[PDB]
Amino acid sequence: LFKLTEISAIGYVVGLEGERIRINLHEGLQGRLASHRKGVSSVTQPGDLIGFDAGNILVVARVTDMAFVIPLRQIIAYAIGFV
Amino acid sequence: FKLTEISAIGYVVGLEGERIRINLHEGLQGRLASHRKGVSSVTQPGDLIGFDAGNILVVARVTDMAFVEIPLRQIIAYAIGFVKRELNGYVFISEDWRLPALGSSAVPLTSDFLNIIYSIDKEELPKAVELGVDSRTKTVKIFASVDKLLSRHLAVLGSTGYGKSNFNALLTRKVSEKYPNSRIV
Amino acid sequence: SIYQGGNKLNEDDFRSHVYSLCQLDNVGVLLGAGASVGCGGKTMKDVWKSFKQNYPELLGALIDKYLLVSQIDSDNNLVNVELLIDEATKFLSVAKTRRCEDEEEEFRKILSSLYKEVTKAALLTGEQFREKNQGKKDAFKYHKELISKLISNRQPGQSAPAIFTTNYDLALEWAAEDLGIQLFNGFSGLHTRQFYPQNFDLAFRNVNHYHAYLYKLHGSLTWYQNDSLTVNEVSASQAYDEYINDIINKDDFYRGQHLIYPGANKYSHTIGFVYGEMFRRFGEFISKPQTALFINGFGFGDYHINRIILGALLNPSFHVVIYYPELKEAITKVSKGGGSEAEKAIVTLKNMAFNQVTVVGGGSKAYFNSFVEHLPYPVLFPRDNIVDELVEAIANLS
Amino acid sequence: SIYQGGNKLNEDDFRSHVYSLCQLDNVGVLLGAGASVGCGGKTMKDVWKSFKQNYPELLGALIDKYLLVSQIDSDNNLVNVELLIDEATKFLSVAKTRRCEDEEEEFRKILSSLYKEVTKAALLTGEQFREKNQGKKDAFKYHKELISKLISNRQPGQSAPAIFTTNYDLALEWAAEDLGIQLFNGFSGLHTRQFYPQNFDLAFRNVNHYHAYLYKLHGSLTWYQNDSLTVNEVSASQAYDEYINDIINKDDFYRGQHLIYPGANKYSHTIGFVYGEMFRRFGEFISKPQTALFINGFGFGDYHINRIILGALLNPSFHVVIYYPELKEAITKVSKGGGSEAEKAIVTLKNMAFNQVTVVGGGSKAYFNSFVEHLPYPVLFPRDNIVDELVEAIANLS
Ligand SMILES: Nc1ncnc2c1ncn2[C@@H]1O[C@H](COP(=O)(O)OP(=O)(O)OC[C@H]2O[C@H](O)[C@H](O)[C@@H]2O)[C@@H](O)[C@H]1O
Ligand SMILES: Nc1ncnc2c1ncn2[C@@H]1O[C@H](COP(=O)(O)OP(=O)(O)OC[C@H]2O[C@H](O)[C@H](O)[C@@H]2O)[C@@H](O)[C@H]1O
Ligand SMILES: Nc1ncnc2c1ncn2[C@@H]1O[C@H](COP(=O)(O)OP(=O)(O)OP(O)(O)=S)[C@@H](O)[C@H]1O
Repeated sequence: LFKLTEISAIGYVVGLEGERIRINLHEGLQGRLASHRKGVSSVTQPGDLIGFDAGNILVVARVTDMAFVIPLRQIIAYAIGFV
Repeated sequence: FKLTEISAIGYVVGLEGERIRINLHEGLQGRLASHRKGVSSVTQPGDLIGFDAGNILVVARVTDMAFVEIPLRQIIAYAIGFVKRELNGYVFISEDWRLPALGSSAVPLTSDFLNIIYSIDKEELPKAVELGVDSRTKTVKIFASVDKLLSRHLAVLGSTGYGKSNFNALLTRKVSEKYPNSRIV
Repeated sequence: SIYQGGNKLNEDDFRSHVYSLCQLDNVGVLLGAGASVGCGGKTMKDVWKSFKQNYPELLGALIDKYLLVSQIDSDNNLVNVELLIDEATKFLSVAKTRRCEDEEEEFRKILSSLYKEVTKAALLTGEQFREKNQGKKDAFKYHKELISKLISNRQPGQSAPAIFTTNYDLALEWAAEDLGIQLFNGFSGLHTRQFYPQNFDLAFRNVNHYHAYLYKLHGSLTWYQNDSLTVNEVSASQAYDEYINDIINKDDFYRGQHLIYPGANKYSHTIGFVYGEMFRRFGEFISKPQTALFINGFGFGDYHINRIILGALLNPSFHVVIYYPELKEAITKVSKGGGSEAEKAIVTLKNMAFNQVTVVGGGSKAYFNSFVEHLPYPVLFPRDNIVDELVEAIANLS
Repeated sequence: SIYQGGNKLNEDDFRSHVYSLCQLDNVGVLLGAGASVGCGGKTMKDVWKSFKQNYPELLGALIDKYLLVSQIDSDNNLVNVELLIDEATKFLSVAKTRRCEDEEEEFRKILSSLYKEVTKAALLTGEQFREKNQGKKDAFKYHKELISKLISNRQPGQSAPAIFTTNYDLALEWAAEDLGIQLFNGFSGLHTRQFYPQNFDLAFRNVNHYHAYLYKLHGSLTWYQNDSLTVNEVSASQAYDEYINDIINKDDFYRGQHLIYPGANKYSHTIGFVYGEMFRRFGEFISKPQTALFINGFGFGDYHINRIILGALLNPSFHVVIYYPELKEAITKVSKGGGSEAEKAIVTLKNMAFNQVTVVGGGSKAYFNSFVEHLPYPVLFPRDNIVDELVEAIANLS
């Protein structure tokens, strides 16, 4: 019954090229939707904010692109700050 | 039992900034469609299409066409608004930050949605005036409100021999035929 | 009114929470008896009133001689009937076995009186029960929208909807036959139906087809046992003749270990097998990730459902919505250290700091018709009857 | 009072070193007997400072007759209690062998009185040692945080933490059975539990952050040898009933080759095999690249662990952190021709041109409950109790 967190994930990092970040998504609607103790939250289109764990900080980023490569889906983002 | 009475022509395969990328189906499914109101097509870089999103309908304008390299054809578009219901009808709102999701299906537009994209409010309908018809399709009539149009100043511009004196007589006579207590000089 | 998280909420944010909940992996609805009052049904208070108004001479034995009922609950009309019928089946089973010829007759005319009253209320149409196309009428107009809106708001690749209910009437099947949708209920065949508990795991696909699942928890008006090992299903015209007519009309007519409504003969090992495989599936469904549940018509007087709901709320991805018309008239009884267990249970929920819970309690605004109007249609759905105007000319041709 | 590289530091520049240390490939922890005085335990002075008081008639034989302890040490309370028990256990076997009937009954009393002061102190509770759910209490509150932080600060692909200790008590198992964590310790089975020394090479995985490792260098209260030749583990309730309620409340010691604490019977080829395999793993974890080790609770009065640590600074990728709350007095005493071996040992490395070493003092600033708070929680970790208000609402449904 030990759990490391309560909000679930959307994908995993696979590349850094300078300022860019590259993300591979999970299969299904588990890569778009989510649900938690507070409500429902989504990530759909360019112009949206996303977050990454880094231990003692949370990195914040903005989406720019999205596309196919069922098939696989990718994302591109840039960094804004941290909490 | 049916979910729709209008078929699709393609599906979204990309989102790169403000652009949209669409792959079409093979055959005349990609160019034509028949429904209870007539026949509709999407064939060159000036047309309007729409995307289904459940609660709203996104409206977009075409910009390009090509074969990628039977072969496969692509399309590219931009967004100009969305449609929705109000009480038992619909309404058009112009704002360009929304986009459709991957995998969503593309569908053409009909003379029931064009007549909502090119219409005026209900508050102004009993004070309207007819001017003409749309050029590309010619299934939709154009109305304008006397208040908005004339409470302020108006400008008419044009070269010689192209139809500029018919417009002013049309307008000035249709104002009188509807409001016979007017004053025109 | 509307409370979420112990804090009030407004209509246009409620109508957008609903539309975000109707788009998750798993979606379901649990209905009760109030939901069939606009179609011709009634609640349990109205049943107990009629019983105690028409058979006042058996209302003494049950209380002062066998102790099956209590006087305070009889007076305040708070009795459970599907729980009083099983004990009276047990008594008769014991008396038959030990050969008490005098006590076997009294429990044979108590059950007839109970069954007549509880069966008359569930026909919804009277002598037109044994007829065809009974979902074309007007009373079944809001039962169609529910199904249409639950199907239309899915996407390709997603699961299909589930409808649990405690009624034993025939109002959700009539309405789907007039709409062209297949319901899975666990039965197969035409000339001999019988229960296969492993076709709740099937589906359809096309080659060159819309369905849903239905779980009845207390039985149905068309199920019966005849041999030693099998329950059978049957149509309404075929049941009216066999057994549903003599029950209404004749005076004393009772066959034991034959009928499968409502939660009656669970002491056998072929009938309880039907009641258990529904609660098992309810439990399984209410324990998956990304799950949403709507409740309507249910009065919250079942201890075995209370705790399922309470304990499925430890998982962060389960959301529930509740409709209760009498919330105000009950918040007071328990501030004054009174009230019944249902009132206490519902106020315990209303007064907790969880955003996975929502209660709607504004009287006639917490009814079945308003629930169905809080749900959305899509823009492209064809919503008008263009075809009936064309189906009359084909008839006129003659 | 924080010395790195021979010179001083400040709080922030050290709290930023800790965080960078916990992110290395291999991470470990070594604990001692001073870590369990905040839960009901006792250090090793207080044990002799009470044996002396309660049994003086035996304190003369050990000094004037058999020469097992010295006068100045006994007066300054600086005796090692494990080696005394080992030697007294080895004195009895010779007599039992060559049939001396006086020296055989003279040592049973000594051993019965020695095995009665360390047991009574390793019971952290008392008569609630045999009961269930003991890690739910308040004394075991920082032991939980230690494990939580050691587990939640790792990444996928990185190995799992290790834990070494010198206690023979049950404070980290009680405190892990509650969180829901599994500890490997070498034993397997339930009805016949046995020591297999390869279970330290295993790990879990799912098929649809679960485990850690524990090494006990001096044994435990639940380990024993039967009339067979094999070691067996049992639970606390079973041990209380077999061989722990007689030790205290009686005078019985005739099973002289039976117990496996606190490091006594190392002359049997079957009981030493289990002690060796723990040091053989310490000295193999402490010899890897990119390793970090935190020490706490341990007085450096052991020759072999020091001879093992000192020889690991010769690799440039091993780092140490030490907590010693009596550092001022030691510097004082060894400034002018004095001090014991422990103080000399720690002061020896307190003065070094080695950035691998870091020493911490300040009395109550070097204690266990401050060691813990120096460790970081992640930023996305659940802390607010948001599930406990809901487990009593399910109990109110009596
Ligand atoms: N038109 C209406 N629309 C919606 N709700 C209504 C309406 N009229 C009344 N109600 C509400 O409908 C509710 C009627 O509650 P009851 O019929 O007693 O309960 P049940 O149907 O679950 O009885 C079966 C259970 O009885 C055993 O306990 C077993 O556990 C069974 O599960 C009231 O709250 C009304 O406010
Ligand atoms: N609350 C506290 N928190 C942290 N440390 C404390 C606390 N209280 C005291 N201390 C420190 O805890 C220390 C207590 O040291 P001792 O218990 O004698 O030594 P050991 O536990 O290694 O004994 C086992 C050894 O005995 C055999 O020789 C074997 O070699 C074993 O290794 C003091 O330095 C205190 O400053
Ligand atoms: N909808 C129309 N379709 C085709 N021809 C049109 C239409 N409307 C007007 N015309 C023709 O346009 C011709 C010339 O328009 P004019 O009235 O001469 O415009 P104009 O020359 O700009 O006006 P001025 O400045 O007074 S000469 C007329 O002969 C009309 O028949």
